[PDB]
Amino acid sequence: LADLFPGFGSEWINTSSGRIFARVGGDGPPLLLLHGFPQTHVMWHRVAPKLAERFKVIVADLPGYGWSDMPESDEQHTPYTKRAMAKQLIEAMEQLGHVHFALAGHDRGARVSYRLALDSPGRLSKLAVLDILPTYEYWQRMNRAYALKIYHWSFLAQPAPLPENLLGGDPDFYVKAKLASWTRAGDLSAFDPRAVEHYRIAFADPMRRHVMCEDYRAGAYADFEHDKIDVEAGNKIPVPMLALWGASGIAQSAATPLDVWRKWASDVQGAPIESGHFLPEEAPDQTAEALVRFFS
Amino acid sequence: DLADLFPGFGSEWINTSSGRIFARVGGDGPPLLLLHGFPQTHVMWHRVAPKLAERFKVIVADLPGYGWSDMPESDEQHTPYTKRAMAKQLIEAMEQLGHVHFALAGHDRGARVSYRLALDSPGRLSKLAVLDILPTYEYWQRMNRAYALKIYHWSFLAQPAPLPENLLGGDPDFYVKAKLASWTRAGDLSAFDPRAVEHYRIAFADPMRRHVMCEDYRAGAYADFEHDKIDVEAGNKIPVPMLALWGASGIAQSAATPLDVWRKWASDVQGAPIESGHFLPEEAPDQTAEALVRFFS
Repeated sequence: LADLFPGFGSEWINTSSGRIFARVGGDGPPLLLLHGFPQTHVMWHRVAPKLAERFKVIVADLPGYGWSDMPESDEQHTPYTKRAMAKQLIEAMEQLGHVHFALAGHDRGARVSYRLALDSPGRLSKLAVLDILPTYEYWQRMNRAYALKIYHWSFLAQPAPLPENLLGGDPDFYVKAKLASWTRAGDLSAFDPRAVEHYRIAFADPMRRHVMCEDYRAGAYADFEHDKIDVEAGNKIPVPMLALWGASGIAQSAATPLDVWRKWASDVQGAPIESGHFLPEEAPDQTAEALVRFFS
Repeated sequence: DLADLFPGFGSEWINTSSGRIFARVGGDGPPLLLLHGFPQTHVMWHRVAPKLAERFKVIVADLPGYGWSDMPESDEQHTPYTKRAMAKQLIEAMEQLGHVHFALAGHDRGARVSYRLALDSPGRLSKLAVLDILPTYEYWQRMNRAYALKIYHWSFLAQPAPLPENLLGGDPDFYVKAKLASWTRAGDLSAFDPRAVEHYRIAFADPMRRHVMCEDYRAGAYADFEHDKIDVEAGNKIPVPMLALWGASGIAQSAATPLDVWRKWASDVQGAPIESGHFLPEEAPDQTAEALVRFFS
């Protein structure tokens, strides 16, 4: 597997829920970058060097993903709920002396990020979320058109071992299909082949695949419930937030993203990027510039 | 080896312009066509067809593309596997037997053929029974988080090929057994005859058969939904006397009852819950058979 972060260090961070793997480079204010599905920390490899000129950049594998440890799940999918993931990454950052930090997340990692900002807003200086709406909003918009577009939200949340057994026959096909289907071009041309290999190797482990399903199970159940409480209680993210989304991404397929986030966040600014779902790889310079400007 | 679960029924290959329909045929009297759904074949009627065959000429058909029926070549609109096209093909098949006016009971996908047949060609039916469904339009119109999780396969199997085909290939025996078990009241395979399960497992083992099923669900997401919408909008109702049966823990039921739904779609509908999961003729064969004989007699 290639090293896609030349000059970045590597850290194995112990937490109460297992080790978090991260690449660390740069200097300045701490900035935690979180990937999503079906990727690993290396999806940031085109944006992180730009960010490292101005920030101390911590590029972490989510709990259970990549090279982070995989806590054993349970019937409520607890360690893979975004609430638990957020708490574990807070501990990880505390291990490095970062009790107040900026955070950008993509996809699942963006869900960890906004839940972190709802649960523990005093930990964040600023927050950026890339190509998502809150989990609640997706489920509340789950009509025929959206159920067909993000079918995997309900497929991967089926009880174990149904998705796991199906994914196990040809894992390579499914991870490449998901990467391709969500890009603007609809193929793998936007990705560094070395990055794809990272994603494919991670997906080839059945325990990693199970964790991803647990993530999606949490996404259908506990994550939705946590979000529901906040939206119905009128709880808003108080941290200044940036919402970036791909013109051809997932978030815009169910609503106008800024309008949605303004219901969730008191101080949110937003921009589309001509891109599919994978903004830091499909539009690295555009994304990096938006992030550098926002966090500066 | 596959068990004969209809002792005393003949086996017919019925030619149509779209391919052969396989059927078991037994009994004498007025014709009654029985249609199965997914992931099954005609053998799902094996516990109720003998009781029906006491009073009717019972034709137990594999749906086009399913079981031993031929598989017409699909197209980008999944036309042969739209319920409109399946209904037309089954009408042709019954015509080959001289049945232009018949009774019809369908379960699952076969019930969707059945009510589309009733909307498109109600003059062909004396009476109609649908088992544990609501119209396709109603499922998609109800689509929310709860329904999306419960009938996830409606959107999973409708994904563009080869995605569901490739995934189903990952463990087909598990998938078909998982669908059978998860939709019963018991939650396991104990309601089924093991010889019937073998029929279902073998049919599901064929990748071409699995592709057909995906074509059926693709139709269900697209053309079938559009055909239903036209009837909702036009206010077209089924005018054939109709029975809607559903499982206490089947599919069609939420806290709103399938009968209230079907009365929007049908002018003359009676209905009854059966203590059963989705697979009424196998989980609850005596109760299902009684309801059907009473209605059709």
